[PDB]
This record gives sequence, C-alpha cells and structure tokens, in this order.
Amino acid sequence: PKVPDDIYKTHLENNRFGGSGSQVDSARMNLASSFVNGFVNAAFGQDKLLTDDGNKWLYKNKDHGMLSAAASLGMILLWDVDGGLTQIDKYLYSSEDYIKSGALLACGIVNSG
Amino acid sequence: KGVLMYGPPGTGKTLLARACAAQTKATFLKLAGPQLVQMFIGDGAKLVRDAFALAKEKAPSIIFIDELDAIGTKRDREVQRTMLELLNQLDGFQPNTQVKVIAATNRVDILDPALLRSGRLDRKIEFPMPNEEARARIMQIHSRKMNVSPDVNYEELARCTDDFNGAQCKAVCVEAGMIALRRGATELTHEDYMEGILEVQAKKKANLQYYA
Amino acid sequence: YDRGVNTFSPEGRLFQVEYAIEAIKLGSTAIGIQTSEGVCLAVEKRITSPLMEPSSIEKIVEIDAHIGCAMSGLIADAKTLIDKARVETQNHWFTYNETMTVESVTQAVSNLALQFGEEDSRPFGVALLFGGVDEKGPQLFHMDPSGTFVQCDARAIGSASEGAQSSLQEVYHKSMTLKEAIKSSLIILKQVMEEKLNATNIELATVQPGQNFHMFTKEELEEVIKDI
Amino acid sequence: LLTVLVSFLDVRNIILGKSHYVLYGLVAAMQPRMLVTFDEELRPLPVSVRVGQAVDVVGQAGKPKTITGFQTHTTPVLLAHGERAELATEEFLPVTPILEGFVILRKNPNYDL
Amino acid sequence: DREIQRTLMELLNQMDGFDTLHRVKMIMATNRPDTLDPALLRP
Amino acid sequence: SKLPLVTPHTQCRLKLLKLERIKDYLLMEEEFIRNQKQEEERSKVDDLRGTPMSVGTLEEIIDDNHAIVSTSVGSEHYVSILSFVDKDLLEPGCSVLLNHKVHAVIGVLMDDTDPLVTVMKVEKAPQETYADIGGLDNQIQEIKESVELPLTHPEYYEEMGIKPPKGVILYGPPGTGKTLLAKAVANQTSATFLRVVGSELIQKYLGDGPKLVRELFRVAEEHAPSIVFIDEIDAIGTREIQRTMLELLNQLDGFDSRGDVKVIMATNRIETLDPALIRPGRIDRKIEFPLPDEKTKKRIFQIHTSRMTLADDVTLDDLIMAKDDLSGADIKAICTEAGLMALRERRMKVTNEDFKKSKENVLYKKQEGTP
Amino acid sequence: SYDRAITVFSPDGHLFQVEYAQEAVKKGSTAVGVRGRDIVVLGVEKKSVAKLQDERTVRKICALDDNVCMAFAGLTADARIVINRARVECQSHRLTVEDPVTVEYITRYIASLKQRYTQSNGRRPFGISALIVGFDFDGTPRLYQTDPSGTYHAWKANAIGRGAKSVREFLEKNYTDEAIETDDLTIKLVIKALLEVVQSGGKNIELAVMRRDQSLKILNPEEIEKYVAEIEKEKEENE
Amino acid sequence: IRALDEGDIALLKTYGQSTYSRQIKQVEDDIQQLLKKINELTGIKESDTGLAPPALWDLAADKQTLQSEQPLQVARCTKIINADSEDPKYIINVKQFAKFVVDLSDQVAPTDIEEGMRVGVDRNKYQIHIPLPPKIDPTVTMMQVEEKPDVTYSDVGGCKEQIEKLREVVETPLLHPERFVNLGIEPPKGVLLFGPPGTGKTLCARAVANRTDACFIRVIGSELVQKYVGEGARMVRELFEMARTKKACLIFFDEIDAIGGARFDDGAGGDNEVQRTMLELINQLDGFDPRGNIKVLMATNRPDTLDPALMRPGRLDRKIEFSLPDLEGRTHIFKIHARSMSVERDIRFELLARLCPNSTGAEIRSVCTEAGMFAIRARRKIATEKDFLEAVNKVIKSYAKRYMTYN
Amino acid sequence: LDKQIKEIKEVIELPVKHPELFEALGIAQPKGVLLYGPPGTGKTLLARAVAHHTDCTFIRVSGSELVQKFIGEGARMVRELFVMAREHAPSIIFMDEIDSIGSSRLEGGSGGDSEVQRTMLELLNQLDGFEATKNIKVIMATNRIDILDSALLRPGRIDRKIEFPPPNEEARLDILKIHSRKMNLTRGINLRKIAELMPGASG
Ligand SMILES: Nc1ncnc2c1ncn2[C@@H]1O[C@H](COP(=O)(O)OP(=O)(O)OP(=O)(O)O)[C@@H](O)[C@H]1O
Ligand SMILES: Nc1ncnc2c1ncn2[C@@H]1O[C@H](COP(=O)(O)OP(=O)(O)O)[C@@H](O)[C@H]1O
Ligand SMILES: Nc1ncnc2c1ncn2[C@@H]1O[C@H](COP(=O)(O)OP(=O)(O)O)[C@@H](O)[C@H]1O
Ligand SMILES: Nc1ncnc2c1ncn2[C@@H]1O[C@H](COP(=O)(O)OP(=O)(O)O)[C@@H](O)[C@H]1O
Ligand SMILES: [Mg+2]
Ligand SMILES: [Mg+2]
Repeated sequence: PKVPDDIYKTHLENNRFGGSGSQVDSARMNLASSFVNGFVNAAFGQDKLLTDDGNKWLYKNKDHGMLSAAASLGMILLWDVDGGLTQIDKYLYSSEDYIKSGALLACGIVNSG
Repeated sequence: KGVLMYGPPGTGKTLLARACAAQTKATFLKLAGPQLVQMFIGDGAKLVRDAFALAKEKAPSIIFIDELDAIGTKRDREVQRTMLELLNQLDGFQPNTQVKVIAATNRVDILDPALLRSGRLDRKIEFPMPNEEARARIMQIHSRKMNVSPDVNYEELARCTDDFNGAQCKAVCVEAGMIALRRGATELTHEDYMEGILEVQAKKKANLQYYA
Repeated sequence: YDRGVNTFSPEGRLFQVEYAIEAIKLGSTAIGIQTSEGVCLAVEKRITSPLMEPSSIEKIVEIDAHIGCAMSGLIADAKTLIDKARVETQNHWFTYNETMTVESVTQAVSNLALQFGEEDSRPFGVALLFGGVDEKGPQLFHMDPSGTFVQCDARAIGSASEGAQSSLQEVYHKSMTLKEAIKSSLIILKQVMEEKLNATNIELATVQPGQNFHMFTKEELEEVIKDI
Repeated sequence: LLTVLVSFLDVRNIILGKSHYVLYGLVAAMQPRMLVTFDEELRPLPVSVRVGQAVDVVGQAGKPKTITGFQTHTTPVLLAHGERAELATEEFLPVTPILEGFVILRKNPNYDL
Repeated sequence: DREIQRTLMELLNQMDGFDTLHRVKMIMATNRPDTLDPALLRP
Repeated sequence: SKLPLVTPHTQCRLKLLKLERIKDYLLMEEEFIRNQKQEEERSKVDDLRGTPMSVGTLEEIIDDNHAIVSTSVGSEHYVSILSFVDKDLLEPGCSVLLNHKVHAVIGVLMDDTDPLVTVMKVEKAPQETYADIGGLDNQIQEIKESVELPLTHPEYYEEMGIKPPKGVILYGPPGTGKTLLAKAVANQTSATFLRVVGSELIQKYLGDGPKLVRELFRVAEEHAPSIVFIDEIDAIGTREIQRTMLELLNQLDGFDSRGDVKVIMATNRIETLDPALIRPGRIDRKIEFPLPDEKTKKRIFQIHTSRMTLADDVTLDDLIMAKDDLSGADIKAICTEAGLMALRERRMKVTNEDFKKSKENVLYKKQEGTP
Repeated sequence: SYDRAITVFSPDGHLFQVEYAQEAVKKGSTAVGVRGRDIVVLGVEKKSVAKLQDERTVRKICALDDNVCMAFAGLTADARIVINRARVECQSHRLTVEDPVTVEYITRYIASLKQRYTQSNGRRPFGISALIVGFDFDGTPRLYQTDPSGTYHAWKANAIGRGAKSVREFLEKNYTDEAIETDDLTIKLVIKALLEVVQSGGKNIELAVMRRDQSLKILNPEEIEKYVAEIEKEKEENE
Repeated sequence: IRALDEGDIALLKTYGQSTYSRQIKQVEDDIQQLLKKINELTGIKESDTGLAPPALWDLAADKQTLQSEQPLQVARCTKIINADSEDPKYIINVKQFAKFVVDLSDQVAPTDIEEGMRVGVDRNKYQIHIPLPPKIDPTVTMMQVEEKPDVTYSDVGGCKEQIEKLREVVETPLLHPERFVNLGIEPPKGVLLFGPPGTGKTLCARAVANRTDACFIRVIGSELVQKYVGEGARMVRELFEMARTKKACLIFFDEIDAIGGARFDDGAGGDNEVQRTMLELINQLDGFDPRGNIKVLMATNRPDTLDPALMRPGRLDRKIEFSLPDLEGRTHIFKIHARSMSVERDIRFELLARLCPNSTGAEIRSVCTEAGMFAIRARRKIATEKDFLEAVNKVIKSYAKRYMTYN
Repeated sequence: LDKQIKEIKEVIELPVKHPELFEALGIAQPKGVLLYGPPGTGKTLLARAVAHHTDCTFIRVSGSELVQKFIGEGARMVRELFVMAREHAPSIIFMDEIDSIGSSRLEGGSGGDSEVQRTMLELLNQLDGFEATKNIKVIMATNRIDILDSALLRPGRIDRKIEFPPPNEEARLDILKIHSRKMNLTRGINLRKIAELMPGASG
C-alpha cells in the first residue's frame, strides 16, 4: 500500500514549507492525505498508515474529516465484506462520534458493487 | 627590423619574447596571428595598419607577433589581404623609423615565400631542441623554488630526458612536485624526478611486429 | 602509399600488410598451448548452419603424424600454406629420413610467405599456429603473413584475440599437466568467445612425443561435456 | 459520477465546505479494468493474448476486429481506455467473443495438430 | 570575396577611361603574377 | 483542433449518420456563437504600453528591472523593465516589445524567428497510424519499448530505476516502411515530430551542418516531449562531414542532460555505417525491416486495396505467392497501377487480371541487366 | 586505401573484389542441390524459353565425368570455361591416376583453380558458384559447394543464387534429420523447393538424379510434373 | 485505347456511384464551409504577451519610473582625453549611429570609468551615467553550464588512478591551495583525457562539473566552428576573458579532435580556418600574458590527431588514459549501474563481468538497460539474473552482428 | 506527337483535372513522368503545352543547373525548388536533362564527385516521400535514355515513361506547316517534297 506522502514524494522535492512551519497536523492536508490513502490504496484490502495507526491518525484529524477519513478505509477494503466488516467494528463502537459517522458509511461502501 | 624566432613547440620562444618585453622597458605590442583575421572584408588590413601607426606614435615601440602561420600561410582571401598589409607596412615605402617586430611560429615551412624575405625578417633565430646541459639548466631554473633535495642528479635527469622540450622539463619538475605531495614529503627527491619523467614521457607506442 | 608493399611510408611502415594483420583479425580465433605433456590446439568453427558438415571446414588440420596446425584468417590461403607444409614434410622425410623439426616447417611456410614482392602477388592473409613434437622437444609456434614466426607457449590468434590471450596468459604456467591446460582453454573459450562447448563448432587436436596416431580429438567429447 | 459532478457546481460549500463525503459517490462507479481468463471450471488460466488499440482498417461497414500496435502479454493484463485484447493463438475458443473483464476459455476441438 | 571582384571591375573600367591626353601612369607590383586575372593581362 | 475520423469508408449510411452527427455539432457551435470588466487592468498596463509598441531583441539583463535591448536600426539601449513582464520568459535573443517613446521593456513576444527549423517542425504526422501498417509486429514492439513506452509511461522505467534507451536505428531495404513506422509512432504518441532528410544537413557552409543539428536539438528540447527523425542517415552516416558526425554523436551521448527527446535514424546501408555513430551506449536498439513475407504481403495488399472498389474474381493469393521479391512500396505501386489499368479499359471496379498484369509489369520494371 | 583492385586489402583487411564476385553470384538464378539416403537430385529453374529460343542449347545442367554433373551459376561464360577445365581435369585424372576420379579431388581442383585465378593482378576471378554431386564417396552420395573465393565445402543440402537466403532457410525448415527413405521423397522435396522458382511456375524445371552407382539420370517435364502433383497432394492435406 | 472523353469520365463518375454520393459529398462541403464560418465567427486567436499574474505587478511606481528615468543608449567608451584631469572628456561610439565627445554625470566618478568599458549614456545630451558590464557574446555566455549534472565520482567505476590524477589538477588546487603554496609548487593547469569511445570520459567531465564548485564551462567542437573567418577565434577570446572574470574557472572541451587537427598546408590551404581557431586557442592557453587561474580539460577519441603544440605540456600538462575496463572495473561499474534498479539481491555480477568481452562502460550501461527492458517487457518488478544473461547475449551478439572470408 | 500527347495528357491532366476518380478508385495519383528521345524532339515544348492547358504553373530547373560547385547546395536547391512548387500549389516541375545528374558516377581514382549522387538521392527522397502531392507533378527529360539509371525509375517512384522518336513524314509535314504558318510563302511551294528530302529530321 502506497503512502500519500510518498505519492506527493515530499522526500525528494525541495520542501520550501518545512522546519518550523510544518510542525502541525492541520485539518485540510490531513483530509487530503486520508482521501489519497483511500483512493490509491483502494480495494487492496490493506494499508500501512491507517491500519497500524488507525486510531492515532484519526485522533489528529478534526470535524468533517472524521466522517471522511474513517469512511476512507471502506475504499481500501472494497468487496472484502468480511474484511472491512471485521475492521470497522473497532470504530463501530468508537468513543468519537464523527468517526463513528464515517465508519457507519464505510460499512456500506464496502458492500458497494 | 625583422626577427622571425622559431622552433619546435616546447622551447623558450614565447618565454624569450616575454622576457624581451620585460627587460627592454619599451612600449610593447603583444598579439597573436588570429587576432588580425576578423570577419569583415577590409578590417584586417585596418588593424594591421593601425597597430603599425600606434607603434609609430609610441616611437620606442616593439611589435610581437605570435603564431605567424595563422596568417602567414603561403598562397580564404581576407587572411591573404591581412598578411599582405603586414608585409607592406613592414618592408615597403619608408618603413623602420623606430619600430622593431618579433615573429614566432612552429611551422616555418608553411610561410615560405611571402614574409620570410631577408628584407622583412632580417634575423631568423632557430630555437633548437634543448641540449643536455640546456635541459639540466631548464629543470634547475624551474625547480629553484621547489625546495628540492640537496642531492638531485640533474645530469642523469637530463640524460633520461632526451627529446624532452623545455616545457616538458618544466612539466617534469611540476610532476615531481605533485608526486612529492602524493608521498607527503616536505621536499622532493630524485625518485620523484624519475617518476615525473615517466609521467611526462610519451607512450613509446607499442612493439611493432613489422620489423621485430 | 596504398598501391602495394613496394611503397614506403614516411615512418617506414608498408601500408599494405598492416591490412594483412587486420585480415588476421577478421578471421575466427585459434588457441594453442605448449605443455611438457603435450602441445594442444583449440579452434572455433563459426558454423553457419547445421546442414554444413562441421568437419568440412578445415580450420584444424594434420600437417604430419607428429605435427598439427590451426590458423586464423583467409581459409584458401591457409589451405595453400598447409599443403606446402605437408609436401615439405613429405619431401624432407623421404630424402633425409630425419623428422622435420616443427621450427623448420615454420621456416619453410614463412619462406613461401615471402613471395609477394620479393621475386620477379599479395601477402597471404592468414596467421598460423603449429603444434608438434620431435626428438628434441615438443613445441608450439606462431607465424603471420609478414613471414616472421615465434615460439610461443600459449598463443591466441584471430577475432577477439586480446581477451582470450589475456585469459590464456593468466591461466598459463610452465608446470601444467595437459589435462588442466586443456580444461582451462575450454572454459576460457566457453566464457569469452561463443557459448558452451559442443562438437559442432569447436575442435581440439593434441600432440604427444610418443603418439603418432589419433592426432585429433573426435567422437569422445562426451566425457568433457558432462564433466566440464 | 453524476452526483459528485453536479455537487461540485458549488465546490466552496459542498466539497471544500461541509460535505467531503460526497466524493465517495464515485465508489458506486468503482470497477477495475483487466482481463482474467478462466477455464470452464472457472479456475484462473494464464493465456497469451494480443493487446492494443482498436481500428477498422480494411473493415468498411464490416469486421472491425483490429488490435493495432499490439503487444503479446500473458493474462492477466490491465486494459486502459481504448485497449482491446484478442486470443494470440486459436488453440482456445472464448465463451464470448468480447474479451473484456472476466472471460472463460475452452480447448478448441476443431483445431487439430 | 564578392567586393574584390566588384572593385576589380571598377578598376578595369576606370583605367580603361584613360584618355590619350592624360599624363597619368600605372605601376602594379606583385610577387605571384600567376594569380592575377588575365583580364588585366590583356592588351 | 481537427475533425473526428469517420471510419466507414465504403459508401454506407453509417458514414452518413456520422457525418450528420458532426454537422449537428458544428451547427450548435454556430448557433451558440451567434447568440451573443477589466478596464482597470487595461487602463493601467495597455495604456502604459502606449501604442504603437516597437519590436526589438533582448541582449542582457543587468538588474531586476533593467536590461539591454537592441532594435532593428541596430542601436543599443539600457532600458527599464516594467513589473508585469515575466522575467523567466526573458533571455538573450528573445524578441521584446518596447514602448515607442522611452524604449522601456513592456513584454515578451512569442518567437517567430529561426524559420527553417520552424518549418521542419512539421507536426503534421496525422496522415497515418499503427493501423496503416500491417505485419511489422516485432518492429512495432521494439520501437514501442524503446521510444513510445518511455514517452507514454516513463513510470515503469523510473520505478525500475532505469534510464530509458536513448537512440534507435531502423534499417532494411527501401520501401519496407521505416519512414511509415516513424510517422506512425509520431502519430500514436502526440509528442512533437521532427523530420530532417539526411543529405539536407550536409551544407556548403562550414558551420551550417553542426549548427543546423545543434539548433534542431535545441528546438526539439524546447518542445520537450519530441521525436526527431533522420532518414537516410547514410548520407552523413557512412573532416567537415565527420565534424557534423561528431556534433551529432556528442549531442546524443555528450555533456548536459538531454531529457525527453527521442531519436529515430533510418538507413538503407546499415553495414556501411561508421562504428562511432552506432554507439552501444546510445544506440542500443537496431530494428531490421525485412522484405515482407507471405502474411505481411497479404496484410499490405488488404490495407492498400481496401479503399479500392474490387470485383469478385480477384484471387489475392496468386498475387501474394511466389517469394519475398518485393516490399510494401512496390505493393502500393501494384495497387495504383492496377487502378490506372482498370481505369483505361473503363473499370471503376478493378479485377484480378488487372493486378496480374500490374505485378508482371512492375516485376519487369523491377531491376534490370543483360542476361 | 579503398579496394580499386584485386590484390590490395582495405584498412580493416577485407578484400572487396571477392565480395563483389559473391554479389555477382547472388545476381544469378536459383540452384538447390541435396543428397539423399542413396541418390543425389538437382533441379534448376527459370528456364524462360523465349518462344523463338529453344531451351536445350543453353545446357543449364552439364555432366563432366563418367559420373558427375552440375553447371555453375553466375555468368555462364565462366561456367563454360570451368566446364572445359573440369572435363580436362577429370579425363586426365582418370587416365593418369592408378584409380578413377573422386568428388573430393575434383572439388579441390575447382577450388584451387578459382584461387589461383584470383591470386594475381590483371586476372578477373571466376564469379560463379557451383554445387557438385558425386557418386564415388566410397560408394556413397555426398554434396559439395564451390565459392568464387576459391573455397569448397561439403553440405548435406545447399542452395545458391537468387533464392540462396530463402531456400536455405526452407532447407533448415524441413531437411529431415531422418535420412530420406524412398529417395523419391527427397526428389519430391527438391520439387517443392523448385516450386519457389524465380517464376514459381514449376512447368520448366530441369531435374537430374544419380543414385551414387548409376550414371547421369535426367527427369522429363512430365515425370517431374508427376512428383509436383504428389507434392501438391501432400500440400492439400491441410484440410 | 482511346483517351477518356468528357462523357466517359462523366459516366465513370456517375454510373459507379452508390445512391448516397450526392448527399455525402454535399454534406462534406457543408463540413468545410461551416468550419470556415466558425473560424471567421470566433475570430483569430489572441497571441498575447507577457503580463505576469495580475496581483504580482504594476503599482504606480511603474509609470512613475517610466516618466522619471531615462532610456539610456549604450556606447563604447574610448580615449579619455584627460587634457587637464579636472574635466577629462571622453569619446563614445554609438554603434551604427555616431561618435561623440562627452563628459561624466554628477553621479558617476572618473575612477568609475575606464577606456572601452561599454558605458551607457543619455539620449539627448549624451552625458555618461552608468557603469555597464562588457559585451559578452550570447553564444559564448550560454556555454556556462549553470546547472550541475547528477553524477558524482562514486558513479565512475574502475578508473581510480584516472580520477585521482584528474582531481589532483582540476579539483585539489581549488579546494586546497595551501598544500601547493606552502610546499611552494605550481600545480598543472591542463589535463587531456583520451581513450576509446564510451569509456566514461564525458562521464568524468560531468562528475568534475558536479564537484567543481567553481565556474564550469563546457565546450563542444560545433560551438567553436563558425562559418565566418576569425569568428571562432573571437568566441574563444571572449570565452577566455569570461573565464578570467571568474575567480578561477574550469574549461572543458569535449572531443577537441573537432578543432585540434594538426596543421597541414599542401592541401590547397586545407581547412585553415579551423586551424586558425585552434591557433588562437593554442595562444590563449599559453602565449603572451599569463593564462590566470584557468584550469582546462580536454577529452578526445583521437589523441594522436591533435596538433603537437596542443599536446605540449604547459598547456596540456597531464594526459590520462581511459582504457577498456578490467575485470575488477567491470564488476565495479556493474555494481554502480545496478544500484539504481530493482533487482535480485543475489545477482552474481562478477560472473556477468567475466562473460563480458573487452566491453566499454557504455556497453555495461547498455546491457544493464537491456536487462531493464527484459524485466519490463516481462512486466516483472524485479530484474533477474536470467534477464541479465539475455541482455548480455543481446548486446554482445548485436555488436558482433557472405562472411566466408573467415576461417 | 499525337500518340505521345495523348499518353501524357492522360498521365498528367487526368489526375489534376479529374482527381475524383482517383479518390473514387482510392489509388493515389501518379507522381511524375520521364521523357526520353533525341534532342530537339519537342519534349520541352510538349511539357510546356501540358502545363499551359492544365492551367497549372510551370517551373523549370535543368539537371545541369543542379550540379553547382559546392556540396550541400544541390540538396538545398532541390528542396527549395519543391518549396516553390508547393507554394505555387497547382504546378508542374521540369528537370530538363536530368541525365546530367542521372549518369554514371566516378568509381574511384584521383578524385570523385559524390555530390551528383547526393543531389540525386535528395530529389529521390523528395518525390519518393510524395511531399504534399496535392495538384503537384514533376516531369523530366533525358537525351538517350540508355545513359540514365533506374534509381528514379523504381516502382513507387516516377511512374510513366514516354518516347520521343524522330518525326516521321507526317510529323515533318505538321512541323513544317506549323512553323511556316507565319512565313510568307509563294505559290509553287511544295512542302511535301522538302519533308521527303529530309529523312531522320530531329523536329
Ligand atoms: N630554455 C628554457 N628555459 C626555461 N623555460 C623554458 C625553456 N624552454 C621552454 N621553457 C618553458 O616552456 C614553457 C612554454 O614556453 P613557450 O611558450 O615559450 O614555448 P614555445 O616553444 O614557444 O611553445 P608554443 O610554440 O607551443 O607556444 C614555459 O613555461 C617555459 O618555462
Ligand atoms: N508494412 C507496410 N505497411 C503499409 N505500407 C507500407 C509498408 N511497407 C511499406 N509501405 C509503403 O511504402 C512507403 C514507405 O516506404 P519506407 O520504407 O518508409 O521508405 P524509406 O525506405 O525511405 O523509409 C509508404 O508509402 C507505404 O505505403
Ligand atoms: N567507468 C565507468 N563507470 C561508470 N559508468 C561508465 C563508465 N564508463 C562508461 N560509463 C557509462 O557509459 C557512458 C560513457 O560515455 P563517455 O565515454 O563519457 O562518452 P565519450 O566517450 O564521448 O566521453 C556514460 O554515460 C556512463 O554512464
Ligand atoms: N513536333 C514538333 N512540333 C512543333 N515544333 C517542334 C516539334 N519538335 C520540335 N519542335 C521545335 O523544336 C524545339 C525543340 O526544343 P525542345 O522542346 O527544348 O527540344 P528537347 O525537348 O529535345 O530539348 C521547340 O522550340 C519546338 O518549337
Ligand atoms: Mg608560443
Ligand atoms: Mg527540350
């Protein structure tokens, strides 16, 4: 599974936004990264970013990102209904509510098609 | 009023011209043959004439020409024009006054009939392949500042450096200094001199089965 | 300075027979090794098609029951040189009844090679390797179109002779058994020249002082193929 | 697609605003592009095929079968837009003479050695 | 190269303009007379 | 922009339907266009550049907004640069618009000089496609792997860490389709196509050869994704001409990084090529174009006779048969001359005998010599 | 130093004039010879009888021995010259040597003649190649080819001339490693090769057969057409 | 057969039509005419100008400067009269316009103005006020590399001695002048690179340019060879002046065989002009006046062809030989090329090296690439030893490529 | 030249005047015609007449004019000749005495040409590449066709050949009448006898 940062390949460009002015988990680019992880790693049933750091990455997003980022997992787990459906449970009972909304949509989006 | 100095490349031709500029205190005109070529048809004659006029105005003046064969080739058309202008601003219709020319080249066979006339370049100074003692003197001159070893057999170096030119001997000294650096030695020695000689020398081609 | 050997260049080199060395280069390679046990020659056929009879290409020949030959260059001129070497051996033996020294065979072939501008055609565009035995020692020799010849212990001629010669130089020493020298030659020819060994495009010929029979290697390469 | 595309008409409010999740509508269109060949048991059967663009050439109001500028690829192979594949050898017969998606093959009995 | 021939034409024309009365004379000096165009060499 | 390609060619109502579809769409264009602010920006800039504006050449840039400009009278002026001019679009030799009164730089003009290479930029590849060529499949895959795939999908090579191949030679008897294949690959990937015919780079002027090849590579790299074709490379391939060879070889292998421009070179006498120009480092792909075989010949006959009206009696196999005696260009010649022969006897529907005598006459005109 | 001659070498060592002789041979018509299990067969094509021409006079197949035969392809004047030399050599060898002629000896003689003709100034080389088939390989059939470079080789089956590139591959396509049983089968294969004629008609192919013990045998057009019919019947099996 | 009478073509193009002919050709003419109507209706396409992003530019400062400053003309200065040195007076040359006698402004100073010096001048008084840099020929100044290639010395394989000896001359004195000066030695100033094509000479030049840190100028044979006489010599003059402007500089000539050809005369004058250019160069490298801190690199495939004066030490002090790589060098370059790829870990490269004949490094990169295409055509994401052996076979047999002249 | 004029009328006029048939037939139009015959046999006259009637522009460049004294000029001049050909659009290109460059080339010695062949192969590429063959045709004339080579004659290249034999009795009559039409003849003139008394006239 590819990494959104690696798709951006910030490791090679001249990162002209860096040092002091990059040390924040700001909402917008985090939502972009979650969408990229969902799209690029869609249907492959696995991820390295939002599987090991599943809860942790969610904790650093905010507001509508939770409804988005969690649902992102559903695209990775496409048509393995018993795959995603065993993976969304940890978020089906999440303390967070917006990520619960994202997970409750990911459950359905896994069954799409 | 004309001195054509010549020899194989590697002798002291340009060095001797530079020394003459250094010591004679004259208003010295240094230049190379291609400088007078130029693009437009009538220009080359104009530079030649204007350089001679400037030499006239600076009266105690010396004109040095380097690489005659660039324009001095025997019979393009403009290079011919430039060298004709040089010929007649130097030999015909009241030359001399106090302008002296010095000429340097490696291909005297190329120039033949036009410039080499006794009237134009009165002296023809051959620069020979430097002699054994001459080669030793050249290496000593170039190695003065080298802080060489107190025992360096310059005679043996000259013996091994047959066919070597003065520039090649200077390269031998420089290469000996480089090899002394690669050893980290604070003063270069004789063995560095054979190593430099091996560096400067040719490749000896290869054994040719033709003759065996 | 292009018409023939009768013209001298400013450097003295005749600008006709350097092209004869280059004609040596265009030919397929040949390898020769001189050992105390025996003298061996290896040769590549450069076989155009299997429909060819591989033995029809006479790039490995038997000069006499005590001397074999390989060569590189032009095949017709090589065959003419081989024919002369054979008739020279025949005549000298029939007259004097003493064995022809291999060096003498090289001398005779070289003396023929000196017949393009030395009497009254063109240099023989082929270089030869001889491997023979005699009453005083087993020898290997090489000669070229120029008519010069030399005693070699391990020589390579023809196309890509440089790499094969370098490998042969690196593997050779004065105390090799003929088996180890042969095997080194085969593995070298396999790695650098074309491919794995096979009877269709490679040939071997060995000579021993006490063996005037079966001067070649034939229909027994099998034991090599599995154990190479 | 159509939901996402009509939504994007007010991108500041819909997508850049409150409703990023709307993008997930394209998962309703989620379909992979490939060829996978099976035998009649429906187990995978890797088969050499001829892949390339589609033109009619010598087909004028007739046969359009022309895989032009083709490569030889052993199945499975991905099929970008405009790509077509044809059985490289007639040793098989396809169940359906439209080689897109999952297809099944059978041994040709009419073909003889 | 072109202007050389154009001015040579002017040379021929102008010195063909010498009227018999004129007290003007011509001397040309050269070191390679062969290169000279035969145009001048004519009577 | 251009029209779509209608791909029935027989006169059928499918062709019609495609046509009136196109007419519908263009008529909507007409409708829409017939059924019919920034004055602040204009009033500042297009009034600062008070009409008229002269056209000159930029020589050097000295300060952030100060540059030297020459004009057609040849004079040189140190002038200022107004802020709206794109500095990155300015370089020595660039054509620049200037205020008439104060010669101030007021913008870059898109280049309209270097006429000859501007003409050889052609870009007029769309007359053919991989469709138009049949049977050259091995060659097609080879050139696709060498030049077409790195342009369309350099991702494979970058992911593999591979620097893509950087030179292709096509060779074979003439009329085998080398030029056609080059034009076809230029059509498949719409990268800019550059063609220059062999001897035409040989020039009387001493500099013009290497200079011409230098400017051609300069324009090629300027267009960035580009393919340059040198047909009959033999004319140069087999001191001055050798110096043009050295220039081309160094433009291929030498200093700097070339980037994306691909090189196709077609020869009829490949064995006469000098070793230097066939660089193993650069030219790793040599593609032979053999004389077409039975299958390829059949494909070429179908391709060329496809657009012609044919009778029933034509048995293509007797035309295909015998041996590999001829190439695709000869096949086109047979098709054309059979068309003329059918025309003389007043057939608009060519028959088998037409092709038979056509191939016979072509083989007569093919080669010559006393027995 | 380019070629310009016969006895000088290019700087890379190649003699260009022998290559030019090879090209002159390449201009000639097809000639495909084979040797079978016991018999040797030959078929020449492109007769092209020009109506007023009578084909027999040209003699595209010539026999110069008690038993050996084939012409030499290229320029037919050199072919007739070498024909006369082969007649003289075979008769002289049979008269002078204790035992009769063998195919290897005559092949070597022709190769040496070509070489000695090439190896001199002012002597134009014979630009003709040939395919020699003989009987006395100790009572076995065998085939040789002769190349204007003064060179000779021993083929199981070879082709020279206009179809040299093609028919050879055809041979490489189907020269059966099984020795051809019923050498009539090898003759049918030769007829199939002759179907690749310059005119490809097959109605004017001149064929010779010699069973390594027999004398020269000549195949008439009708009986050769019989083998052509058998080959066509074999070809029609693809249905 | 009689020629096509007008009735014959009429019936030919009438009887043979389908029942569609009229409609579809008429519709095609409507295609063309409607296209032309669309083109005339939309008008011509706006060619536009520069005009950087709108928020970036203008300000009233633009118009204020336009109406306040002066569009200075450019003039060659000459012959400072200096009649009394209280007001010196100067001569200026406005190209193809005129020649004037002028004075300085209230801003500039006499020390700021020299002879020549390419000064600027006002448009009506022609008073001199700006110090301008000299005219460097554009086709000479674009020759400066301005961008380092992505190659380091570690990418060069096998030639340890060659890279060491070349860095001794082109890199060490610039990096560590102290070693030479405190030992009191003058380092070499000219290095020639020679060897067979494709051995890595231009690669070594790229590595040097990447590690130079000083002003690096590439030079190609075609650049020097102009058409007009003396012009190439002129460009080399300007190039050496440019090199003198930089605090030290590196000059690289690629394939100096293009110009350095040995002088010959009997060929009806020969090329001559190329000889004149290389003669101006041979003077610039070492003639009158010291060259300066200019270290120079030449690489050529024909070392013997260059004129002996160019081979001469003092201008070409150190000559380096790039021979065909040895077995160890072949292994090293195979490693270097295989670094970038996605391959098997267990590729026994020294095997591939000993399969290689006397192959140049260009051949090594070629076979590595051919393995890359083998892997890609197989669609595998890992190149295997089988791919490398097919690549070796392909490259070697391709280079090897009737031939009955053999044995 | 009625037979010759009818053949050339077909080959040249029929494509330019009636392209549709070739579009209807699908075959590309023939590119050019070669003319051969003894000098003075109205070859240039006939080509000029065809240029006039088909309303296409006439451009003439002789093969002797092609040679030039410098390499790289014949190629340039031929390519730009076809540049004028394309920019004039419907036109015919004449190469009178193309055999001057379509001739035997020096096969080694104290010198060589190497540029006649180069101009030949440049023209050969230009007409082989059918460069914008829309209403553009080429025509060449050769004296004694035997000296010409088949390089330009190879099938996909120039397609048709025309022979211009010396005028016969009737042709001599026609030429006499045509040229003497302006002349002031006198009663008693019998041009038939003059035509008979001139066997093998060259026109
Ligand atoms: N006799 C000598 N004494 C001292 N140095 C010498 C002598 N001969 C040559 N050299 C050295 O040779 C180098 C080059 O000198 P110079 O330029 O005069 O050579 P040249 O023979 O005129 O060469 P070219 O004709 O190629 O310009 C100098 O560095 C100089 O020190
Ligand atoms: N395989 C082919 N398919 C279609 N047309 C071909 C083919 N080979 C040759 N041709 C015809 O030959 C011409 C191209 O000849 P080509 O070999 O490209 O010329 P060159 O030898 O100058 O490269 C075209 O007009 C084309 O119609
Ligand atoms: N010793 C080597 N180490 C690494 N790469 C090499 C070596 N030799 C050659 N190459 C590769 O082959 C190419 C050789 O080009 P090069 O020999 O520099 O051209 P030129 O012969 O014109 O100087 C380089 O691009 C380089 O990538
Ligand atoms: N059949 C003819 N009818 C009328 N005039 C002719 C005829 N043949 C030759 N001529 C005249 O002779 C001249 C021949 O010129 P040209 O056509 O250039 O000859 P060629 O083509 O052989 O060089 C023409 O000017 C023409 O007027
Ligand atoms: Mg000097
Ligand atoms: Mg005429």
